[PDB]
Amino acid sequence: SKITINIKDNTIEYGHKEFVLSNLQEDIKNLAEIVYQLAKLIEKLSQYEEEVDTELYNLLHEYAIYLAGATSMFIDSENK
Amino acid sequence: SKITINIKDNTIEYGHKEFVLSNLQEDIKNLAEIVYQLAKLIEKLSQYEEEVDTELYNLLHEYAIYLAGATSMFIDSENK
Amino acid sequence: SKITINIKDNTIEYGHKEFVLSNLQEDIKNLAEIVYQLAKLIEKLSQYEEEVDTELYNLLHEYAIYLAGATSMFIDSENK
Amino acid sequence: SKITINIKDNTIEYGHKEFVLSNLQEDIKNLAEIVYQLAKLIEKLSQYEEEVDTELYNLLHEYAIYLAGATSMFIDSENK
Amino acid sequence: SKITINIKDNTIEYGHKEFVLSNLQEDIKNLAEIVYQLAKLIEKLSQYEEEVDTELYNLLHEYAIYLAGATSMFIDSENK
Amino acid sequence: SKITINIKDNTIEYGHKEFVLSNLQEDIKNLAEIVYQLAKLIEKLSQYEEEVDTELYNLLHEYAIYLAGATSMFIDSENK
Amino acid sequence: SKITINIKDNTIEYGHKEFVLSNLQEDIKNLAEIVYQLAKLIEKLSQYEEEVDTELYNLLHEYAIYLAGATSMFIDSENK
Amino acid sequence: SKITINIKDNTIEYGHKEFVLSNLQEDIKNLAEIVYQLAKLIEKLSQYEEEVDTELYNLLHEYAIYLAGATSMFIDSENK
Repeated sequence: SKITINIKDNTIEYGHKEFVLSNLQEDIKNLAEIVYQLAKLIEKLSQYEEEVDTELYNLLHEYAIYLAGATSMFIDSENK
Repeated sequence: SKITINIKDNTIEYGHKEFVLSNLQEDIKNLAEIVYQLAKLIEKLSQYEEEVDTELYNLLHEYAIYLAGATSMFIDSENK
Repeated sequence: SKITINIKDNTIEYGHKEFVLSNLQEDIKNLAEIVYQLAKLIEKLSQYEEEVDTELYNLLHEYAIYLAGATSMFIDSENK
Repeated sequence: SKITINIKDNTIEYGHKEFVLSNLQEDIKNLAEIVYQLAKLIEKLSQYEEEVDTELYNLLHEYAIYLAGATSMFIDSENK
Repeated sequence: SKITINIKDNTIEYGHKEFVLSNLQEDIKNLAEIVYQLAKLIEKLSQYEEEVDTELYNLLHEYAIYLAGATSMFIDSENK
Repeated sequence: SKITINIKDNTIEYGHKEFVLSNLQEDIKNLAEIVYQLAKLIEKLSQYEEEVDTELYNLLHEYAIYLAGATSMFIDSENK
Repeated sequence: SKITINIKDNTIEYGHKEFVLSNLQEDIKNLAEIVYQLAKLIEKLSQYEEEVDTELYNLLHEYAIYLAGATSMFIDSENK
Repeated sequence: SKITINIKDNTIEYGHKEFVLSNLQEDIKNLAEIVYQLAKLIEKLSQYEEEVDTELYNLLHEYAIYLAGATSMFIDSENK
């Protein structure tokens, strides 16, 4: 199986959405915080919800993709 | 530009490495923690290092990719 | 306007759902943490999303309702 | 039993008191933290006190009620 | 003005109450935690309550007295 | 046994030292933080030090006394 | 100026004292926390004390030396 | 075995690098936090990696050396 992340200039294209990066180092920081917050919320909710939101795991995947793309863009920038 | 993450059974293939998943929900939790820890270390080091390690951003990218793959695998599993 | 929370024994009834409490002291701490985490996640997502998913606002309110019901049970029990 | 929370504009009316919200995003975080802290304080005092002061249980419930009302205002506002 | 803390064996006598110490080093730890929790709650509540509970400041004083007595008892024990 | 804390105007006199209060509410906050920090340091050091510093327990006692005095002064002030 | 740290097997020798490590991964975390806590305590005491006790500065340096020695042992071991 | 740390004024000389301190109180706190974060990151990566990158162990030791030097400067200064 494949997962494909498309990158055009400063924009990530994935899952019928565009995600624009404006300040890469700060964006990377914020994206890492968001994925952590999502994972930790999922963990806490798992005590009560017999099935934790597909919504939260959808967001976690989406933001993980953005983090993966943003970090790639940064490394590309540094190598140039 | 494209980023491609290859998945075969429980293994993510990327950047000449294999990353094997063993318990998706636990691995997702651990991976989220790792990317957060990397990002926060990068932030703290930026106060003293004029160039923060390429090593740290390389690791952050790698683990972001694994998180993006693991979360995709989980969603696929739940839909099946 | 008016919000009504129904309590049958150790169960809260609200918004098409039923929520059972089993350890009030622990449940109150856990529910407060969940509400805090949801609120903070919405805040962080709002940096990037014009519209944060309605499901997150719904969860936030739901868990705050359970918390209000739990604290009611806690004081009634203490006075007994 | 039934708990009733009255909301007039940005004010919550409950238990002989009125509570005015002014920044929902911030107030929700702050109120959740207060509820958590009250619950934890009661827990810790219970190590030494046969009876923890009723005022603490009352405050706990009061602030949880304000939080439930605040989150209601938050979602209504978001849907608007 | 004077504040007088009476100590008899393992018991603190103050404010018409007796407070018994059973495990001094652990009690000191727990008492320090309680005074901190009280102070921090008072601080958080001060954002909303134009006058924060006399109750909370009463408890803070009481537990500060117990901490002061417990620490004295420990130092006395060590010197013997 | 007795412990006596002497208070003259804004000054606590104890153990051949004077401790001057400047802003009661702020000083109470700071003093609570200090006793907490001392207690938690003592706890962490206990893993490596067979006898944790008498110095640290001396400081903890001293600052507990100042907290007990400051809180008393605040209550007296509020009653006047 | 020169600082010398002597290491005999798993023991650090410095400033009239010997310090024995037993679990480098845990000891490094614990020592870093102790150093941070000492530094923060000195900071807080310096609000009220013209001179903070020399013992606290000594403990701070001592534990930082043990941490430097422990991290040396950690990398030597890893390379082996 | 012997570790040697050279200090010229406010500069630490070690392992082909120079490190300049500017605010000892803040630098000590920040360096302790960096050391703790590196140690915890190594711990977490060791869940998944047979060999954690040597660079992380090197950074950990480096920052611990700077922290040991910084604390030496702090007490020398205090005694002066």
